[PDB]
Amino acid sequence: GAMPSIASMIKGNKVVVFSWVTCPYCVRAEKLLHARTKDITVHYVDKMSEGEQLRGEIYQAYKHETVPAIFINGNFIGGCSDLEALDKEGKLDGLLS
Repeated sequence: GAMPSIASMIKGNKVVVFSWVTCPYCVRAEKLLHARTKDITVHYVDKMSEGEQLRGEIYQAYKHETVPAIFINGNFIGGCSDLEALDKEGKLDGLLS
């Protein structure tokens, strides 16, 4: 909307992730991301006083609030399940270039 937030962070690395330290799905992603590349950044929005704004940027655009939220060259990936669904098909290896 009119007030800039997380949408700028997605341009500063090839892979960008938003996790919670307490979540298991966070770890399912963080494990596989370090297995497939070295070009990943992650933010822990449970450790962040503005984390409800960073969640609001995802919910106002995509009506979802479950973690991790995952991004690759500005394209959207709904979770570790949505990431692995491209790993299982050989298509994530074509995205990560």
